[PDB]
Order: sequence, then C-alpha cells, then structure tokens
Amino acid sequence: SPAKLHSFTHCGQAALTLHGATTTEALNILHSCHACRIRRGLLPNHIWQGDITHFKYKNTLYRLHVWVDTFSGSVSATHKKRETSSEAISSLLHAIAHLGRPSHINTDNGPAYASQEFQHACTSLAIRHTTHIPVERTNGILKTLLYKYFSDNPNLPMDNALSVALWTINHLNVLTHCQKTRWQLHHSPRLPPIPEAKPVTTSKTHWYYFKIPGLNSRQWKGPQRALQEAAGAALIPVSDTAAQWIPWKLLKRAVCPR
Amino acid sequence: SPAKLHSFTHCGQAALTLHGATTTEALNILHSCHACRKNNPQHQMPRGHIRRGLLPNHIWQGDITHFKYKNTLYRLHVWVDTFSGSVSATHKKRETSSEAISSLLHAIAHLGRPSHINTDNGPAYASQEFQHACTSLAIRHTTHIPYNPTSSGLVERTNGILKTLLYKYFSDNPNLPMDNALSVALWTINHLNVLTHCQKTRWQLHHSPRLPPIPEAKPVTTSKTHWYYFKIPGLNSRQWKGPQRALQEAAGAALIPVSDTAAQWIPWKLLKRAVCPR
Amino acid sequence: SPAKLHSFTHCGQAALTLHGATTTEALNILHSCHACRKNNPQHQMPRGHIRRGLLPNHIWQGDITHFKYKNTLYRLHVWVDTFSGSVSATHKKRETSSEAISSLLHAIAHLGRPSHINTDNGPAYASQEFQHACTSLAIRHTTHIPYNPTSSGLVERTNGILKTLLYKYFSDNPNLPMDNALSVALWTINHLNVLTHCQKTRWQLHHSPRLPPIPEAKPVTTSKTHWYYFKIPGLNSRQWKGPQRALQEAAGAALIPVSDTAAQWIPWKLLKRAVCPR
Amino acid sequence: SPAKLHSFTHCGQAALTLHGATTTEALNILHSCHACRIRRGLLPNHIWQGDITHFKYKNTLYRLHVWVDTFSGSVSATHKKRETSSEAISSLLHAIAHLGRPSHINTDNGPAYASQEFQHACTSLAIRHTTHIPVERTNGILKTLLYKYFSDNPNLPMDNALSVALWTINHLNVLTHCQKTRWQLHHSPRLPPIPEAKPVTTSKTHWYYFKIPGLNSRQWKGPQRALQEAAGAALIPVSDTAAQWIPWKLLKRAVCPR
Amino acid sequence: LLHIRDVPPADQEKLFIQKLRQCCVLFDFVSDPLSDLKWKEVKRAALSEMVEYITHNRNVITEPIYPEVVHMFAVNMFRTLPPSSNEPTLEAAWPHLQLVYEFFLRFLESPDFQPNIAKKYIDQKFVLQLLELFDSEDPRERDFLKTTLHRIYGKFLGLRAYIRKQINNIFYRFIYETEHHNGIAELLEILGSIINGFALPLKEEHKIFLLKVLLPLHKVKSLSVYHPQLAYCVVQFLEKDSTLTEPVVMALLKYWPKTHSPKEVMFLNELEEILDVIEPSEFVKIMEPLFRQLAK
Amino acid sequence: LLHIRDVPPADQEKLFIQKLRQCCVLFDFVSDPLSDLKWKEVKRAALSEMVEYITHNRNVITEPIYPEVVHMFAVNMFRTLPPSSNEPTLEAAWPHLQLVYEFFLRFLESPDFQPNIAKKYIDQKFVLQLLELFDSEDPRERDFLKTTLHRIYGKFLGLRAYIRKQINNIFYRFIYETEHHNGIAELLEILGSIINGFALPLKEEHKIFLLKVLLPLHKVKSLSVYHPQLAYCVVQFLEKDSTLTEPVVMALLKYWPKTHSPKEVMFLNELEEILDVIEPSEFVKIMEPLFRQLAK
DNA sequence: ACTGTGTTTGGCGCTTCTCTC
DNA sequence: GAGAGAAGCGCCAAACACA
DNA sequence: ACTGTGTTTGGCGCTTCTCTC
DNA sequence: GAGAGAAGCGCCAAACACA
Ligand SMILES: [Zn+2]
Ligand SMILES: [Zn+2]
Ligand SMILES: [Zn+2]
Ligand SMILES: [Zn+2]
Repeated sequence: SPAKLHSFTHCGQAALTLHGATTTEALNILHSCHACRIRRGLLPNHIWQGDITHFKYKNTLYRLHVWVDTFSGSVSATHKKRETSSEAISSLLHAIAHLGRPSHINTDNGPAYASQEFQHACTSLAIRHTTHIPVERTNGILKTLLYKYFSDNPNLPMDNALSVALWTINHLNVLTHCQKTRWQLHHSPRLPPIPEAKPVTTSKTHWYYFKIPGLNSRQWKGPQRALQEAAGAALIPVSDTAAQWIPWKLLKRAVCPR
Repeated sequence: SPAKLHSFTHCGQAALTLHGATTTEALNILHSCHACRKNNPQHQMPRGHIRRGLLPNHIWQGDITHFKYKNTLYRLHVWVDTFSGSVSATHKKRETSSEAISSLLHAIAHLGRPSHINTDNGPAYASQEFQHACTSLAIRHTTHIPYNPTSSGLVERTNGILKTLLYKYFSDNPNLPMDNALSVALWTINHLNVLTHCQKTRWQLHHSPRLPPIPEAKPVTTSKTHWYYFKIPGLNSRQWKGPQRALQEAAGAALIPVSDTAAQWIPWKLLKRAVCPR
Repeated sequence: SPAKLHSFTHCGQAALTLHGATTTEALNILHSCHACRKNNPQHQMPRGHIRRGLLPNHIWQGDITHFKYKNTLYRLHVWVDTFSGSVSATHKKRETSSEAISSLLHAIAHLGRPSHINTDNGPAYASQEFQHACTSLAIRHTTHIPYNPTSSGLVERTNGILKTLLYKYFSDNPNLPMDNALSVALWTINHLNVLTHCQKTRWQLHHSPRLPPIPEAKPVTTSKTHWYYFKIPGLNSRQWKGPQRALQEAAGAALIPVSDTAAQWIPWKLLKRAVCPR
Repeated sequence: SPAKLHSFTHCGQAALTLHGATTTEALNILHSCHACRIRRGLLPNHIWQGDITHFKYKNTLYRLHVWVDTFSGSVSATHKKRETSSEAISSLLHAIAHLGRPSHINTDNGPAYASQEFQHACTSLAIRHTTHIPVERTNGILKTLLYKYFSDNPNLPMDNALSVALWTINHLNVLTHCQKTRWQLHHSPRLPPIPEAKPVTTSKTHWYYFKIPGLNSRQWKGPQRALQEAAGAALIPVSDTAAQWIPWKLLKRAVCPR
Repeated sequence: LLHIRDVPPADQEKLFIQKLRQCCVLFDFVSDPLSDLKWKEVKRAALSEMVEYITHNRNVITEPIYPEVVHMFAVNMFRTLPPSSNEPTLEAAWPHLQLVYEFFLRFLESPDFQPNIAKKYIDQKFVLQLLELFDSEDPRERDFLKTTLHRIYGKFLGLRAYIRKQINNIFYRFIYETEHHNGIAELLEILGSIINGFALPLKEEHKIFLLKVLLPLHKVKSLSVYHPQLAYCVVQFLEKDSTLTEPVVMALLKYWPKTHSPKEVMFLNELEEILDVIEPSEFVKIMEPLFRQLAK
Repeated sequence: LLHIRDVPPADQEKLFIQKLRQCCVLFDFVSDPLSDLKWKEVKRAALSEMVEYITHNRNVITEPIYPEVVHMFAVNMFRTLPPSSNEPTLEAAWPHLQLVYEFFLRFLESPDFQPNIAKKYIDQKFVLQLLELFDSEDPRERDFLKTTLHRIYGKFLGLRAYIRKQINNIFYRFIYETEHHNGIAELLEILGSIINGFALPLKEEHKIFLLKVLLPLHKVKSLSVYHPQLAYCVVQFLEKDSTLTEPVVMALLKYWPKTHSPKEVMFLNELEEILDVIEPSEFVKIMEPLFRQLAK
C-alpha cells in the first residue's frame, strides 16, 4: 500500500504513481505527511567520485564513506566509527560488491586516499586513481533521509537506517528526466553491436529430453525446445497447451532432429 | 508349501518357485508379508524439488552459518534468490532477531524486495520481532518441516560455495580482514563466475528483461490416498512404522498421523508404499 | 590480465576467457593453482575391488558384530568365503582370542580349510594365540589398512544381511532362542536363497565340480609414480595435504610418506592427482 | 605337511596318501605315533538316525547329541550340559544348518524325542518322525578321537575338540569302499534326468559388455562370452590370450550379435 | 469474446485475428480522463493476454498474421504528435501504448519470426512513420522506439542505407532549419551501436558522416543534455582507424567557444578521452596547435 | 617342446596336435615302480597343461582334432584288465589315467563341441570298448566311466537303443553265465537317471526291461552291496504309471527267501517305499496275499 | 600385498490369452 | 471370427546400510 | 503450502593443423 | 603433395558436502 510505503521510506510522488496510487492520491499522501511538507561519464561504471561525511549524532559521530557513479548516480555508503586507509579500502571493496568494478576512480586528497595502502589496493584491480582538491547533492539527500528516519523512530541502530536510505534512493525514487530509477538505469543492458554486411541472426536454443517431476518414471519422452532458461530450471513445453519448469536433473541434451 | 515355508524361514522369491509356485504368486507372497517390508530399508519413492520463483525477486531462501576465523566464531547470514541464484551475505557476531532483521534489510538494499521468503524453524526466524519486521514490508514468511535439512538445499549449497571461496582466499593472506574477504567473494560469485548449465552469470539473469510474463499455475493436487510405512524425520531407526493412511498429500510430502492425537508432514523420502488391507 | 585476476579473486574458467584467454590456457591456469586444488573436495580416481579367490576355500574374510537381544550383547563371529559367498557364524558372550580360535575352528569344520584369511587389525585378530593357531593349520593371515572399513565390504554386507534376517525372525516370535534363530538364518542363506546375478545358491557354487583349474596370474605392476594430494584415512579434514611422491603403488592403493620419518598406505579414495612441479 | 597333519588330527593313512605323503611314508608315520599303534537310505538326506551319548569327563559330564545320515555317514554332533526337548530341537536345527533338511527322521524313544515340543518342531518342517526302541559305530569313532585329542593336550575347552573331530571324520578320513570322503559323497551332485526323444543340449551362456578394473574408463568395449561364473565376479576373455575375473559392477548384459 | 488458449487448435489462430481487431478501436484519454472505462479495460486485458500468449508457444505466427499486426501497430501508434509545451509532460494514453510496444517487441524478436515476410509488409513508409516518432515528449516512448528500431535495422538488410540517409537528413534539418528536437540522444546511442560494428578499411561514406553530421553537432546550444552519447560515439568511431583522428582534432579546435562560458567542461572532458586514445603510435602532428589553443 | 599358449595363433592348433602325440607313448607303472621318471613327469605336465588350456578358450576345437583325441583316449584307456584278486586293489597307473579322464570330460562338455562330428569318429566299437571297462577293480575309474557314459548317451541320439540293448545283454550275462562283476551299481544309477526321463504312455520295451532284467536281479547273493541304487531305480520307475506296479509286487513276493536270513531287511526296506508310493488310488488287489506272505 | 558390496523395488517392454462387436 | 484389452514374466537402475 | 543442489574433473569424441616420406 | 600424428575444444557422468 502506498500509505505504508511512504510511512516507512518517505519516497517521492512519482514513485508512488508506479504503484497502486494514482496522481491525485499521491499528491494527497505527499503533503498529508508531517515531516514531508552535468554527467561526466559515458557508460555505467566509467568514473566514480568518492566523498566522506560527518553525520552528527546527539552522543557520538558517524563517518560516512560514499561513492557515486557519475552516469546514473548510484549511491553506495558505509558507516564507520573512524577513518583510515584500511576503512577506505573496505568501503571501496564493499562498493565493488554492489555496483561492479569501476574503470576510473576520482577522490579528494587527504590522510587516506593518498597513502601507499590505498594506491596498492587500486593497483591490484587495474583502477586508475586521480586526486583533486577544491557530487555533493546526493550526500545531502542521503543525510536528510537519515534525519527523517531517525525523527520517526529514535531507537534505530544506524545500520537499518543506512540500508533503508540506500534502498529508497536506489530502487524507489524515480529520476525526473528519464523516468528511470538509478538501479534500473545503472543495470539495464547496452545495445549489442551490429556486424556490417552480415544479417543479424536470431539465436537458436538447444533441444532436450525431459521427464516430469514427481512421477518416478524412467523414460525420456521426446526432444523438445527450451523457451526460457534460469538457474536450476528450464521452461519446456511438455505439450502444445502448457509449459512447465523442469529442473536440470531431469533434462538431457540432444541433437536437432533434421 | 510356499506360504508355510516363507512363514517359517522368510526366504526370497527365487526360492519359492523351486518348491512349487508361479512367479506372480511368489511376488504376491513377498509383497504381502509385513515382517519383510517392515525391516527392509530399501524403498522406491519419487524425488522432490524445492519451490522456485517464476521471475527475479519472487522467492528467497535464508540461512545462517558458522565460520571459525582467528579464534572468533563469526555468524554469516545468507540470503539467496531462487530464480537467478544471486547471493547476499553479512557477517555478525552472534545470532538474534535484531541481527536477522538487519541482515534482511541489507539483502533488500542490495537486491530488491522479495514477495516470499522461506527459512527453517530456527529460534531467531520465528520470533515476534522478525514477524513484525516481515509484516512491515509485506513479505510472506513460511517455514519447512523441522529436522529436514534438505528442504533448503539451495542455500546450504550456497553456504558451501561461500565458505570454499573464503578458504581459498585465506590460504594466501592469513592476515586478510573478514569484511574484505566477504566482499571479494560476493563480487566474484555474483559478477565473475558463470553458472554451469545455462552459461550466464547470476547478475545477467537478475537484471534480464522481465518482459517474459509469469506462466499460469494450477493448485490441483492428486485426489486419492494410499497407505505408507513412515519414519519420523527427527530420529532415525532401523525399521519402518505403520502402516497408516494419509489425510492428504501434496507434491513432495504427505500428511501421516504419527500418533493418534496429532498428525505430521513427512517427505517422500521417509515413506514406503504399503498394501491395501481391504 | 587472466593470471592476476585469478591470483586476486580465484575466479573460474568461463570467467577468464571473457577477459582474454584461450580455453586451454585458462584450463592450465586452473589446473596449476594450488589453493584451488587444495580446497576443492572433488577428485576423480579409479575404483578398487577386494581380492577374490580363484576357487572355493581359497580366501576368506572374517569379522565380529554386536547384537542386542534381551538386554544381552551377543558377539557374532562371522566368516565368509569370497568365491561362492558361503557364510558361517557363531554367537559368543565376549571378544577374546580364544573365542576367535573357537569360531575359526567351527568355520573350518563347517566349510573346510582355507588357504588365506584376511581380517582387520583388531585386538583379538593380531594376538599371539591367534597367530599360533593360524600357523598350526598352515593358514596365512594378512590384514587391511587401519581405519578403512570398506576393505572388508563383503563381510560387512554379510553382517547386514544376517542381522536383517535375525530381525525378521524375532519380529514373529520374541521368545525364540538365539541359537535356533542363528541356525535357521544360516540354513536359509546357504541353502534356500539364490544369488542375484549368477542365479545359483551359495551351496551349489561351493560344491560345484572343481574341474575348471586356476587361471594364471601376473604380479607385474605399474612402473611409474606420480604426485598426490592425500588424506590420512583415520581423520577426515576439509582440505587435502601435500603434494608428495609415491614410493610405490599397487592396484587399489599407493605408498605416500605421511610424515618425513614414516610412510603409509593410502587407498585410491583419499588421493587426488597433482601436477608435476618440474 | 603329513607329519603335522597327523600330529594335529590323527587322521588315517589313506587320507595322508592324498597329500604329499606316499604309501610307505604314510605307513611309516602311522605306527610311529604313540597313541595310534548296510545302508538303508537311497539318496543323501533321505533318512537320518539320532542318538545320545554320555561322554565321561574327570570332573563333569557331557551330553553329545549326534545325527548320522544313513547313506554317507555324515556326522553332526553337539555338546550340551543337560538334555531336554529344547536341546533336542537345538541339535536338530544345528544339524539342518550343516547338512540340509532331512525327509525322514528316526530316533529312539525317551523323555525327549517323544514330547509335543519335538513333534511340533518336526511338523513345521515337514519331517516325519518314527520312533523305535531296542548307528553305534560312528559314535565310538568320534569318542575315541575325542579321547586322543584330550590325551595329547589336557587343556582343551571341549568346543575346539568336537569341531576338530567333526572336521577329521567328515573332510579327512577316506572311506574304504568308494575312496570318497563323507563330505564329498554327501554333497556331490546327482545326475540330471534325460528327456526321451529329445537331444540333450549344451547350455549357452550370456554375453556382456565389460570394462577393465583399475582403469577409470567410461566405454563398454565389445560384447564377449562368459566362461565361468561365481558370486561377485565372472570370467571374461578380454582377448584371445588371457582371461580375467570382472566384478558385477563392471558388467552389462547384451543380446547375441547374429 | 473468449480466452485465446481455451479453444481447439484448428480455429485457434482465427480467434487471435479477432483479438487484434478488438484492439484497433481507439479510446482517447486526453479528451476526458473518464470515458468508456469498460471498453478500455477490455482492450488492456486483451493486449496483456495476447502478449502473454505470444511468448510461450512456437509456430503460432502464420502468413495471414503479419499485415494484420502491422496495421494494428500503425493504427495504435502512428498519429499526430501532441501540441508542444517545452518535469516533462507525460502521455496520458500510456497504458495501452506500452502494451502495444511490448507486444511488437516480443513479436519481432520471436524465434519463429521469418526475416523475409516483412519485405512485402514493412516498407520505407513504415520506417518513415516510425522514425517521425522520435520527437515524442515522453521518454519511455523514445526508449521503446530506440529498442525497436535497433531490432528492425539488425534483422533487415535492405533498409540499412535508407535508414542511414534518413538519419543524415534528420540531423541536417535539426542542426540548421528547426532547433526543436528531443530525440538526439537515443538516435546517437543507436548510431554508436551501429558504428562499433564496422569492418576494415572504413568506407568513405562513414568519413563523410563523421565530418559533416557528428562534429558540427557541437555548435548547438543544447549540447549539454546529450553530450555523453556524442562523446561515446566519437571515441568508439575513431578506434577502427587511428589515422583519421586529425580532422576530428582540428574540427574540435574551432567550434570551441573562445570566450569564457560554462560549456568548456564538455570540451575538456571529451579532449581528455580523445587524447588518451590518440597518444599511442606517434601523435604529435597537431599537439602543438592543440596545446596552444588550449592554453587560452 | 614348448608351452601351447606362447606361440602365434596361426600354427597354434598344430602344436596342440603334437602334444597329443606326446601323450600316446606308454609308461607302465606295474612293471616296476621306478622307470622313465622324467618322461612320466613330462607326460603328466603335458596332460595338465592341455586340460588347463582346453577350458579357457573358445573355438580351439577344429575338424582335424576329433579323431586324434579319440585315438589318444583309445590308446591310453582301452586295454586288457588286470588279473583279478577279489580294502580294494588300486590301479598303479592312476595319475595319467585321471588326467586323461578329466581331459576327455572337459572336451566332451565344451560348448564348442559339435554333436554331429563324432557320428563318423565315435561308433559302436567305441561304445563297446568303453562299456567293457565297467569291470575295473578301482572305484574312481568306475565313477569317471559313469559320468562319461552319461554325457555320451545324453549328447548322441543314434547310440541310445544300442546302449540299452547292450546293457540288457550285460545284465543277462552277469545274472546267468558269470557272477564276477563289480560295476552293477554305477550302471544302475545311470539306468535310474535314464528311467526318470520317460514320457507317457510307457513304451512296452521298458516294461519288458523292468520285468525281465530289474526284478530278477534280486535273486543274486551279492545284492546287499548295490541295494540302494536298485531300490531307487524301482521306485523312480513305477511313478510314471501307477497301474504297472502289481507285477512288481507279485514278483517281489516270490524271490523273497522263505527261510530266516539276514537278507530280509533289504526286502522289508524296499517294500516300505513301494507300499508308501502304491497306497493312493485304491490299491487292495494284492494287499491280502502281500500281508499273508509277509506274516511268515 | 595394498583395494565396497549384495539385495530390494517399482517401472517398463514383451509374450501370451480372453471377452466383446 | 478377429483384433484389441489383460495378465504373466523377465530385466534394470537407483538406494541403502554394514561398518 | 509441504518438496536437494551446484560445482569440479578427467576421459572421450570431433575439428583443425603441421611435420615427414 | 598428402595422409597421418598433434593440439584445441566441447560435453558428460560420477563424487562431494552444506547442513
Ligand atoms: Zn512522509
Ligand atoms: Zn516374510
Ligand atoms: Zn586459484
Ligand atoms: Zn597319531
């Protein structure tokens, strides 16, 4: 439900339009809530930018490490209790686990990002590291969302809040220019190249002998064609009326009938 | 006479024809004896397969695992998608409902929101805090049969793969930190490695064009029941129990009255066909 | 570059071609890495088969088994012939060398005199009394690898069959005496039941015309050695050990130096092929 | 060696002739040792005769139960510390485990052999039991052999001695009329019947695909013929030069080539 | 009517035909937000069930199916564009149009689709009408048009140079006559995907294309919105031959705004990649004039 | 010479031939216990290796092999019998003879042996000479002869009635002319094995056989040694037809020694089984005379 | 030398027989 | 009267447990 | 609903290429 | 000059362990 969805994440209105909520229902819910009232890269994972941030807590402090993709804006953030080159390396690796491997990384000078530890981390992955001294918008977005989440519930362990904020700004908020989420824009496949003076052919899938789950039979019944494939299954039309997902233990490759 | 010879010595089939009997009659004599079927550990039942999603982020399986590193016993919480196979994992210090909630939210931030999650009947997955957390996100939570560790085959196999990769890493740098190793393992598994049979990475399947829709399903089950020798899944024994009659039976299990007061669900691996007494 | 990518992440084969590499080169890169072969529990070695006689009463296998009956723990001493499969078995109160000698003499009186007997390395089969008894009859006594319970597969399978028959008997008459049950089981197994693949009873094979003579044999073994990852048969572990070089190797095992001071015999089930470092 | 063989069992001379010993060597060994110097049935296991015997020990007594086959003389004996119908049943079953199932059993009247327990044991196996009141030779043979074995070693547990005596008189002593041991005469197969006006054919054995042990191959190499068969093996001529025993796990049945 | 699957196979295809003709009836959402709701829901359900049915069964497409679906697409999609108003405006008829787009994509990419039956049903007029749609004010429609035109250009072989010349004409018209166009990024992405698939040596038509319609596209005011696609196209183009880079350098060293402006960052970023790729194999022909004009 | 297996296959059979001719040389053990020990050991080793080789390889037997092995058997076995002396006496030439017997048995029971090639190499003279051997004073030789004649009579079809008539003549000669014969138990066992294989209804020749040569065999003095085989033959015979038993009863009720003698137990034991089998299906025709003569 | 195996069990093809149009 | 259902019979791969 | 699975590894066929009579 | 060895490449069944 859009009401609960906003009461939990404080997402935007164009996001709620995607769900059961409609334009005027979204406009009603948005301001009925109290607390609510260029690109340099060329491809996804081409250039990143890495900042740091002090997030003020009433009895302590948090050090946020934030990386942003300069083609979609995909945010990856981690919270630490101190800041060294070890934790910069930890943040970069935790980001690589989420988004992928960047080709070029750019960050500000400092005690970290400038030692030999960080350069040795960046040289084992073939990531070139350029340093410059004087994006800051997404940092503020993430900070305001943290503020809201803490405002509604004060007993949050700071680990749930960061994950919920990352979920909101990566999978829920819709960008205004292209009507795409950051995740959707960041992971949508590119267009395949086109061989010249060569017809671009359709791919032909393989043929399988199959058996029906839950039957205990011992006879492979006819070679068919696989429509769709996934991990640990395959969509096989057992008849010309219905199609079933057959696991890999009940499938055997064959050769075209000719 | 065949029937009294078997009633005395419990000989086989090829012995009862050599004393005067048709082959089918000896087969019936053997298939009817209850002391020879109560004690033979050999049976023949169909094989069951776990439930899998029709599209990414439909069904997830979750688990916890121990890892002994530098005199510390880390708890790895693992959540794996069934359609594509994408994994998420975080290391905690101990097991509690708060840790489960935080790990689930980590997983949601990394992969997306799932419709259904099914885990075992642990002491931190059935708690009221976890139930309230699941209901706060509109996520259905079912469980498995207690003491059947093969109903979570995918997530257990994934625990094995993850620990194998971690051991390969720690073989080279016995001083490598834990979060770095877990992050490198997750990157390797999700982005670099290729699945064996479909020959695509887990990420390519997770972010494939969702344009193919869901095939329609059917909740129609089999309308007849039979008699079954059974074993209680928790404790293993030499001989079968029963026979009894099933109340109902869905693909992969059956409802057998273990006692007279209460029934129980038994998989198609601790059941053996019996003969109808009437 | 493939070699540094694998040296960092330990990715698979289908990943190294997608970064620039021939298939054979990726195969070599994987087959050379020692951290990926020390940790993968999957191996591929030939299967071994026990030694069998060339004619009845040539080789016997012996064993003992427990049986819980009426609050008493009987010790069944079992001796089985390898050519035909004929069994002999006696029930005793406890295990000692005197009991072993008496059981062996029972077996000899029932079946005949064997040339060779091979049993495990027990505390009552290696004693001086048993050795003197065996030498008094011109019977060779060899042993197996310690902690390898599958080198006596025939006699263990026979223990299973014998206990299954005994349980079938005691299901009907819970007051039946022990010697009567053992005698009925022995009669059933040796005279009434038919072997699965040759379709003759054990007795018909044991007392067949010995006219077919012994085929000639050859003690020629393989003249080359290789390198092996190994596991010590007693204790199981996660990762392999080694590699090392074999001193010699006969069909079904190999001689591996477990330590620097002493060597050991390891079967073809706890060995994994390694690459030659030169 | 014949010397040790006699020093252990005190077997006969015609027995030692079968082994490495020759006629005059057997005659020398026989009297160089101190302590040494009709048929009613029609087929093996047709009629038995069962006796009882007191064997005198210097501080106790043994009750020997002895059954004898009245076509070969195969002895089966058991020693007990008392005598009841329970122990008569035990003796009959222990004999059946050794020799086979008799068709007709004959024994003397007494407290046992005449109760309902023994008749109920004999009626569940289809063995008819005839009783008569007044062979005794084999009993004396067995008793004298027990005496000799005790004479050589006094510390025998009476369980080894009985087994060694049964081994000697069943598998070692050669009968004088037919030059056969009791075991050999008792277990040699009878002649198969002969169909009239029908050629008695040779049996044709089956054909197998096989693999070589210890090679790890995955290819079945040619259908051959099995010469001999046993439990857990089969004699297969891999070439026309040598033949090998292939286990059953490496054999697969086939159909004649035609 | 009926579900398309619950009928015997013999007449099954026939019912499909009727379903298509049940979707060619128009319903206008902009005329009023509430009108013919039942018929609109029927159309939506029919489109959803047809797109579901077309991607699970093989050998459903037949000869008397192509022109009917082509006509259905031409009726639902080919239309006059809404009045312009420069967050962007969104088409109010988007549900049914999205369903039609997904149907056409799943149909064109079926493994049973034959690439020789639309040479008499999809002609230059189809391409023209489908290419005049890239001026839509809605971005989702532009994305669908891009991913459809890619499949069309890939599958067909007689419409390639025609589409290239038409795109050249579109570029000329936008750069010179009228400056009101919003699809210059999806077209550029398609162009880059096409450019990456060349062979050696480069044809001269491609050099004319690069020098005449790619480079001058820099001198427009609104280059900032679609700079990444243009830079990607240029860097992907000049890899096939490393000698044909000098004209690009001497053309980029002119359209540079010689005054101070916020538009400099685009030129610096593009020059960064062009210099990174040009450096190997003795490139110092124009390095001195490049650095001279750069110091300014 | 050489081992038979270590030669190339082409000439392999040839060597086998020579080996057979290396076994036809005679060595006499009764002439003196120590003579030509080396040659005797060579003969024994050759026989052992040949019998080992003949039972492990298929398609070794060929056409020019049958008469040679027949001649070898006829040379080693067919001979005059030793002088009679009434523990029994044992042949001193037993090793080589046992080897020859085992060789012949393994050869005749090979699966490659063809039952149509010895119809021109094994004729009535072979049967006569092999059947005159049942008077041997050694029991092992008699056992081997029995188990060989069984295989011969089973495999061949033209020598059956001939062997039966010859056995009838042997029985007549033993019962009447000469009482010195020691093979009347193995012959009776073979006869019983033959008798069990009849069909219905019984031929009249078999009735003549039973009434003329089986029943009178009772009146001999030395019936006690071979009583079991005779009784088994009678009881096995009369099962095929239950009506043809009365002549057996009225013939056994005459040859009974009407005086006191130790030979009564045999007749009582046989009558026990005959009465056990005859009782079903109304048998009281001769019960009164049987019991009358039995009371005596 | 050193070395896993034998039995059970439903399904399935293949041969023989019997009840109906 | 004839061709199809129905019963009999052999054969085989996958499990299982003794340690 | 309740329900085992994914990866490794030597062997083997099948296609392409190169060194010798 | 040509037909045979040699290397490359895909595919597959049997094990194995996480619980
Ligand atoms: Zn709000
Ligand atoms: Zn039973
Ligand atoms: Zn590695
Ligand atoms: Zn002595």
